Amino acid sequence: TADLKSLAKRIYEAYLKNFNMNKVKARVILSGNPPFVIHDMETLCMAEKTLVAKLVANGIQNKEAEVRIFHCCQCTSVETVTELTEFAKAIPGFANLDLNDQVTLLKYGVYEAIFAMLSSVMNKDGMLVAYGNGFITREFLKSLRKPFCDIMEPKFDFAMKFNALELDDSDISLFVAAIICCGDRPGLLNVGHIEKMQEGIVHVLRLHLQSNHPDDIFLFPKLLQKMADLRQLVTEHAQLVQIIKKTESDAALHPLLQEIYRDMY
Amino acid sequence: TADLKSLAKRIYEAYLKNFNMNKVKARVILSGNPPFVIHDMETLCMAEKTLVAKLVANGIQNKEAEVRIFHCCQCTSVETVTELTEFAKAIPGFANLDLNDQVTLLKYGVYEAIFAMLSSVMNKDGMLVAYGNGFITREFLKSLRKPFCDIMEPKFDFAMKFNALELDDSDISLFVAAIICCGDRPGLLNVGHIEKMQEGIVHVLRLHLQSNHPDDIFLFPKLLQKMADLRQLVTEHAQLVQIIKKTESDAALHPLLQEIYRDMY
Ligand SMILES: CC[C@@H](Cc1ccc(OC)c(C(=O)NCc2ccc(Oc3ccc(F)cc3)c(F)c2)c1)C(=O)O
Ligand SMILES: CC[C@@H](Cc1ccc(OC)c(C(=O)NCc2ccc(Oc3ccc(F)cc3)c(F)c2)c1)C(=O)O
Repeated sequence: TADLKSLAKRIYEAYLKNFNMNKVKARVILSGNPPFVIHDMETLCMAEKTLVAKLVANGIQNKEAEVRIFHCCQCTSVETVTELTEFAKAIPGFANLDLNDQVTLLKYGVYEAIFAMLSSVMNKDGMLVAYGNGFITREFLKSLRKPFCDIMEPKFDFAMKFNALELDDSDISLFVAAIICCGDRPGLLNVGHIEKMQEGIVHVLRLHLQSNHPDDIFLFPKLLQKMADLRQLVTEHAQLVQIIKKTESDAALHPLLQEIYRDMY
Repeated sequence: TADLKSLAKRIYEAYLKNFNMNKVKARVILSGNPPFVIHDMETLCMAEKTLVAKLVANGIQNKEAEVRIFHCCQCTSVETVTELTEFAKAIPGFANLDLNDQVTLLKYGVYEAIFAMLSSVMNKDGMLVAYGNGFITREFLKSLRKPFCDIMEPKFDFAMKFNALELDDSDISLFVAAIICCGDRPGLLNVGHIEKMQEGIVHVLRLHLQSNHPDDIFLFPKLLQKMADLRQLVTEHAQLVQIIKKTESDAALHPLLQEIYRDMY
């Protein structure tokens, strides 16, 4: 249908406009300001001086390397939450929802969306960082002392299977919209209206996948399962973040992320 | 032993990573995107339009319902063969085997592994389908016209007895590894090395069952018998598939499955 084809394009266009990184751009960079490779402590410190020089300009008062990385990961998340919040406006009916419901949907959806979209900048060897200007290796992230190493690898595990689906940005934009419009989030005021909004996006996603991936007759239920997988990934992530908060006094939580996690799971 | 305890954990972790469905996840779903129930032709057609819409988008050129189900079963098998192939890498010595021997082990092992793992998504009333998003009833599958109904019920019969053993994913991962590392498959090049690889996994499986199931002193020989039962189940399955291929011109065999069955039994 023309209105459904146009809805899929409106959401794709809103995705290309609001996210600084997309999968086409990421794949160009990942093929080879070429990305500076962070693969050990020496190169982490070099990258810091060029790409986040403010963070390491304190001398002996700088934080432990694992804590600096954790801070930079949170800063990345904060930026993606801002992009996700503006993206959400192109989802039909989202801006027509109660202001409090918009908050609840974004609260439970953003980290599912973050980990889905992280896959676009990940390969089996590492991931893009710092607006495409660095590449940090998966082995280096695994090498961080506990518990900071444990933040990283489950996200690569998710991403490698997600990337094997060979989605493109036109698919992922609709998937991220579908994540944001979940009617079963806790605390929603107008569940009925959200379910109808969800049904419309999921309807467009199913038709789009049929059209864009005729080779994979199971792709739509595969992506439904990935949404469930992402919910569990986020629950587990929040638990690990809580461990870091209680046992690592130097790893301050950004206040915006603090409020996202507050009363989440 | 720490190296044997770690081997059992390495195989369990490889199982949790490589299979989209596991028994914990399946049991959560089976307790009640909740699964759409396929219990008759009306609901089969509804599920098709939502979960495999490409297959029924041909109008009067669609296949008979039994043939569409057969195709969707083959597609499920093809996906599980892919997961099984990547799982096999965590079995110690498997990646060190001759490339041709890896092929032979997977050739004779995958359907034994498929039917063992199908049990995790089966109960006495039906089974999960389509990445956890559908539940098709055992009575509906029995209702299919011959010979397609005869594909289904022997697998439920096997599964109900297998499930009564109350294995968990830590057991099943080792059992599936033991299935893949059978040294008596036809055509093997380095039988001696495979037998030693088998002995190591079977050794770990025996110790694991002692530790995880202290209430069942016969559990290890019970599972040895289930491996033999699965071999016979596969021989019988291949015979029925051959009948369908010869007598049902609309039931095309997927080429990957065609090669698995080629010169099997
Ligand atoms: C705190 C956890 C998050 C969720 C989370 C979980 C996993 C992740 O990746 C697997 C990521 C993430 O953003 N990875 C990209 C990234 C990696 C390292 C970085 O560190 C540097 C440091 C110096 C440099 F010069 C360049 C990069 C960085 F800045 C971004 C985020 C949250 O709870 O919000
Ligand atoms: C061809 C035989 C196989 C071996 C075999 C034998 C027995 C089985 O189950 C007892 C299964 C199997 O996979 N059962 C799950 C399943 C069931 C129905 C499905 O049909 C639909 C249709 C429409 C839907 F919307 C959802 C599901 C489906 F997709 C998957 C497989 C092969 O020789 O490879």
